[PDB]
Amino acid sequence: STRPLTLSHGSLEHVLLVPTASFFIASQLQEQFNKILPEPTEGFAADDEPTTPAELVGKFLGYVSSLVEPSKVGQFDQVLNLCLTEFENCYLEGNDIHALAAKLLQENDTTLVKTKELIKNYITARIMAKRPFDKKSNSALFRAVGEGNAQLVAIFGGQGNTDDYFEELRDLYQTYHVLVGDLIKFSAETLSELIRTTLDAEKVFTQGLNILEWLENPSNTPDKDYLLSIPISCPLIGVIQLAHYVVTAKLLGFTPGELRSYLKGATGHSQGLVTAVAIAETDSWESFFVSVRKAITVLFFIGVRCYEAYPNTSLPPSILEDSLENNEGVPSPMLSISNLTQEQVQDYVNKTNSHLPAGKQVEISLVNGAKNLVVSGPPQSLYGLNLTLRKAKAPSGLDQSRIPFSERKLKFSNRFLPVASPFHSHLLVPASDLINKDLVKNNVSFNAKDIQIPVYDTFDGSDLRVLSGSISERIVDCIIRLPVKWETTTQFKATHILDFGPGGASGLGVLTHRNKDGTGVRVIVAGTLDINPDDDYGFKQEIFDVTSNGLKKNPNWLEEYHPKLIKNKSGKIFVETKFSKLIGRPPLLVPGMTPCTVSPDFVAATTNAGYTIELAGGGYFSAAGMTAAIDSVVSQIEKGSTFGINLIYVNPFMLQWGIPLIKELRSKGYPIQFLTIGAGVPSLEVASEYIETLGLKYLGLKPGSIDAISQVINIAKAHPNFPIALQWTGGRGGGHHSFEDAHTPMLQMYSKIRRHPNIMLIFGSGFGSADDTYPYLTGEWSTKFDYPPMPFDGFLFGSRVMIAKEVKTSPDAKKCIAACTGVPDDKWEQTYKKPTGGIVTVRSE
Amino acid sequence: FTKVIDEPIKSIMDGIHDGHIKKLLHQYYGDDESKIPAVEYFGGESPVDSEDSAVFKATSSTDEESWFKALAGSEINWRHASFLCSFITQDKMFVSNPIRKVFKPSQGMVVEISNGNTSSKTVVTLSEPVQG
Amino acid sequence: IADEPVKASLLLHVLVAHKLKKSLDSIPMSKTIKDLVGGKSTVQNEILGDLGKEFGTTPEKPEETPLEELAETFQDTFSGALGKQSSSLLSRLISSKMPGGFTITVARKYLQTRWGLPSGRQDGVLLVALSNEPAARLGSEADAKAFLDSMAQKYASIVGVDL
Ligand SMILES: Cc1cc2nc3c(=O)[nH]c(=O)nc-3n(C[C@H](O)[C@H](O)[C@H](O)COP(=O)(O)O)c2cc1C
Ligand SMILES: *OP(=O)(O)OCC(C)(C)[C@@H](O)C(=O)NCCC(=O)NCCSC(=O)/C=C/C
Repeated sequence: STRPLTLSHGSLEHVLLVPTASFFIASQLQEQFNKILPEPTEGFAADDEPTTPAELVGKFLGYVSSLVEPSKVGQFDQVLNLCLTEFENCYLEGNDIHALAAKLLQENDTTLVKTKELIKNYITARIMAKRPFDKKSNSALFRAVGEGNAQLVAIFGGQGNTDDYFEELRDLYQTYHVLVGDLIKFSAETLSELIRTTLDAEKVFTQGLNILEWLENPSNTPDKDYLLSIPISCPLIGVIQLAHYVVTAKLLGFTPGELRSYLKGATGHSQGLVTAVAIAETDSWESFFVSVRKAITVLFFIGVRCYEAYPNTSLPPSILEDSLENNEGVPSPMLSISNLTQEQVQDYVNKTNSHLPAGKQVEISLVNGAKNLVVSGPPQSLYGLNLTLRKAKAPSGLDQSRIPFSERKLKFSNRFLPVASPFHSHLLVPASDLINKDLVKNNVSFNAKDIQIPVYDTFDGSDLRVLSGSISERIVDCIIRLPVKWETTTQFKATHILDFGPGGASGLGVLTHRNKDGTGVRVIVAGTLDINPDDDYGFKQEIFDVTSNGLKKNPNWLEEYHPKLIKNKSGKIFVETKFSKLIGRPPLLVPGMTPCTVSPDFVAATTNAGYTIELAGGGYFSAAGMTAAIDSVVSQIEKGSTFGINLIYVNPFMLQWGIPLIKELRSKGYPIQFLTIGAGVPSLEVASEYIETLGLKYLGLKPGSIDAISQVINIAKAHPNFPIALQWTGGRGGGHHSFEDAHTPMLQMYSKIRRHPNIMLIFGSGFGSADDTYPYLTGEWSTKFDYPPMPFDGFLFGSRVMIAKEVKTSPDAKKCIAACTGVPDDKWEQTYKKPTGGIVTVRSE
Repeated sequence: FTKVIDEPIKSIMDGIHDGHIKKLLHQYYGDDESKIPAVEYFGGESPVDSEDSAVFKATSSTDEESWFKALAGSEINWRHASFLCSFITQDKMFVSNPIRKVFKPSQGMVVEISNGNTSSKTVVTLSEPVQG
Repeated sequence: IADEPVKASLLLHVLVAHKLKKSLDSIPMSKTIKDLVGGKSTVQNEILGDLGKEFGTTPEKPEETPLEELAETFQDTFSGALGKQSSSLLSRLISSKMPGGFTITVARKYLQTRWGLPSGRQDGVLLVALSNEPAARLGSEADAKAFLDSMAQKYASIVGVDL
C-alpha cells in the first residue's frame, strides 16, 4: 500500500512512492514546498529554482531538513528518511553526491551555484535525518591506495593564489555547514582568545577578527585589502585548508587518523607547511581540536609578528599609476616572474640590488618551477626590478617566427602576487625570535614521535622528523626567511597529489601539475568542485567517486611511448613505435625531396629496401608527368608495397591538379599509402577535404613554428580516428627551413601533442646514424633540459641519403656533398650569415 | 654524417634500424633475442588503441567496430587480418577488404566460429535466413 | 538598369578580404599579398590558390605585385564570369547564413524587383555581401532583406551608382 505523490516545477517532474500510513504529512509538505518554490520560467535559467529533477528532490530534502529538529522527534523524520532513500536509489547509484554534481555540470545546463545548493541540501538532509557517514566510502582512489596501486601525497598551498581567498571559506561554511560548522566556530573562538591573551593584537586587528559575523552577513565582511593582510589571511588560509581536509575525511567516513595513514607523505608551500605538520599529528576527532589549535596558533603568531616586522605602507600614487598603465599588477611585496631561468632572474636582482641599500634589497623567495620564480622585497624595490625587466622583455604581441632563434628577444610575463607581506625574505628575520617565544608561551611544540607520516621541508626537501632542533622553529625559519624550492621538496614518488590549498584551479595543485607533467602524477584539486575540459588534473569528485572515473592515472610518457622490439614469424626484428605499428615497416622514413625523391627509381629502390619514402610532387608540372612517374614506381615495387606523395604548399598551382590526381589514383586503388604536405600546414577546411575525400591511410604534416604545431593539433582533434604524422624538423634541416630550434618547440608542445593519440610524432633534421637518433627514440634526449623523457615515434633522413647509390645526384655533386664537413647543432644558425660547414642560407625562388 | 659516397639506400637505412635494434636489445632485453615478443605479422595497428567455439548474433543496434574485433579475436593471425585489415591487394592495386563488406553486421546474421584457438583449424561460418 | 560586367579589382579585393577575415576598407589595394598576410605563408599560398582557381592563369610572382597591377593583369583575360571559387563562396554564404527557404535565386529575384539591378550588378552585390559575411544566420526574412538593401548601397558607393 503506497499512494504516489507528484512534485513538479513546470516541464520537469518527479514522483515519490509515499506509503499510505504517512501520506497525510507528505501532502502538506508537498503543498508548502510548492508554495515556497517560485513560478517556473523557460530554460529554468532563473535562480533559486531547480534545472533538473535531481535538484528539485535536493531542494525538497533541504526544505524538509530545515523544519525537522535533530534532537526532538517530530512527525517529519519518516518523510525525510523516505525521500533521502528514494533520492539515493534513483540518482546516486551507490556513487557519492559530488560524482552526480560533476555529472550534472558536464551534461545538463545546471550552474555551479545550483549544484553546490544541491550538495548542501543532500548533506544537510543526511545529518538532520540521524544518518551520519559511519560506513567507509568505497572510493576508487582510496581502495587503490589500500591495495598499493596508488600513493597519495597531500600538498597545502599558501598566499598569492587568489586575492578573494575568503570566498573559499564562505563556500565551506555555506555548503558543508553541518560538517565544518563546529571546526570554524572552534577556530574563531581560539583566534578571539589569542587576541585577548597576546599583549598588543587589537592594534594589528583594526576591524577585529569576528570571522563568524563576516560569514553570516556578507555586508559586515571587511574589504579585500584588510582581509588579505597577513594577521588575518594566515590563520584563515589555515582554517580553509583544515576545513577542506575535514570535509574530505567526513565524506570518506574516515577520522583524521585513517585519512592521514592513507597518505605516503604531506608537504606545503609557505604557511601551507604549518597545516601539513598539524595533519600528520592527527589521530581521532576528539584529539583533532589540539592538532588544529596548534596550526591556528602558529599561523596567528607568524601573521602577527611578520606584520609588526614589515607593515605595508602607502605607495606613491605615481608608481601605482605607472604599474596600471603598463598592464602590470598593483605593487605588492612579492613579484612572480614566469618564463625566465633562475640564473637570468638572479642576474636582474643582482643588478637591482647593487644600487639599493641592505634594508631595501630584493631576493628570490620561491623557486616554483624551472622558469617560474617569485621575488620578495619592499614593493618599491620590486617596482624598481619591474622597470629593469620591462626594458628587457619584448612586446607580448610581437611575432618572431621569421627571426633566427638566437637573435629572438626573450619573452616573459611578470605580475605582482596578491599578498600583503614579503614572505621568505630578510625583512621578516626580526620576527623569528619573537615567534619562537609566543609558541613556548602557548605550549605549541611539534614533536617527531607524534608525526606518523613524513612531512617534507620546503627548503632542502628532507623530512622534518629527522631534525635535531625544534620542528616549530625550523618551519617558522622555512616560512619567514628561507626560500621555497618547490621542485626540490616535491621529488617524492607518488601517483596522486591532493591540493587541499586555497586557489582551486589557480592554486598550488595546478602549478605542481605543470612542474611534473608526463611523469605519470595525477594532481587532484581537493577543495574546488568544477569540470576540467582537458581532464589533465582532477577535482573534488575524483576523491569520492567509487567507479573507474575515481582512479584516473596521468600518462607517463616514458612508459606510454617506450620503444619496444617485436619480430614476425619470419624472425625479422622491428623497432615497435606508434608509427611502425601502423605501417608494419621500421619507423625511418625518407621524406619527399626535390629533386632527390622525384626519381621513380630511387623511390622504388627505397620501397624495395622495406622503408617508407615520399615521391616529391615538386619535380612535376602536370598530372600526366606525375601519373607517368607513379605508374613507373608501381611497375618497379613488389605487390603489396606502397609509397607516399609529398606536395609543397608554397606551390598552390600544383595542388589544384595534384590533389584531384591523388583522389583519382586512390579511387582506381593505386598503392599511395599517404600524402605529406611540406612548406606550410593546411587550414582546418582543406585538411578535412584531404582527410576524407582522398582515402589515404594517414596524412603527413611538417609544421615549421609553434603556431603551425598548434594548427596540426587542431587538424588531429577535428578527426580523432584518422592518423596524422606530425613530421617535426628544426631550422637545421636541408632545403626550405624554419628559424626554429629543433628542441625548444618540442619541449613546449610535446605534452599537448601526446593528448591526441592519433598524432604519430616523427623527429627529423640533422640525423645520420642510430647513435644520434637513439636519445630521441628512448626519450632520454629531453633529460639534458631537466624535462622528463619524451620518446618519439619515428625519424626522417633527408640530407643523409642524398649520396646513396640509387639517387640520381651527379657523381661530382655527391663528391661536393661528401666534402661539406658540416657543423654541430649549436652552430647551425651561422648559415644565415656566412658559409658554415660548406652550407649557407639563401632566399629561394 | 654524409661521408661515404654511393652507399646503397638499403645499407644506410638497415644500418640505422639495426643500430637501434642492437641498442634497444642491450638496454631493455638483456642482449637476448629470445626475449623479443613474436607475432604472425607486424603492422595494421591504428594509433588510437580465449573461447574455442563462439557464436555472435548481429542486430540493428550492433556496433560495427566491436563486431569485427570480436570475429577477429585477440591473437594476430590470418583471421585477425581478414577482419581488421581495411584494404587487401589485387595484383598491385589496393581495394576495400571484401570479407569486411560481406560480414558487415545486419539483422538475422549469425557467425559460428569453431576451433577459434588453433588458427590453422579455425572455420568462421556466417549463416543468414534463406526462405525463413 | 545598365548591365556592366563585374570588375576583377573588386572580385580580387573581396576574395582576399574574405580569406584574411577583414573589412574591405581594412585592405588597401596598394599593399602586396606578402605584406598584407604578415609572414603567414600558408594563408598567402591559400590566397594564391583561390586566385589560381578563380581566374586561371596568374602572373609570374603575384605575392610581390600590388593588388592593382594584379587586378588589371587578370582583367586582360577576365571574361566577366562569376568564377568557380566564387560559386562555392556564395553557395556556402546563402546555405549557412540565410534563413531556411531563402535560396540564391529568391535573393536574385528580390534585388532585381527592389533596385532594378541586372545579373551583372546582382553578382557584385552578392560579392560585396561575402566580404562582410554575418557571424550568425539571419533568422527573420526582413533582416536578410535589410542586409541585402544595406549591401546594395555599399556596392553602389564602391562603383558610383545612384538609386
Ligand atoms: C635536397 C632536399 C630536397 C628537399 N625537398 C623537399 C620537398 O620537396 N618537400 C619537402 O617537404 N621537404 C623537402 N626537403 C626537406 C626534407 O623533407 C626534410 O625536412 C629535411 O631534409 C630533413 O633534414 P635533414 O636534411 O637535415 O636530415 C628537402 C631536403 C633536402 C635536403
Ligand atoms: O609562410 P609559411 O607558412 O610560414 O612557410 C613555411 C616555411 C617554408 C617558410 C618554413 O618555415 C617551414 O615550414 N619549415 C619547416 C620545414 C618544412 O616544411 N620543410 C619542407 C619545406 S619544402 C622544401 O624543402 C622544398 C625544397 C625544394
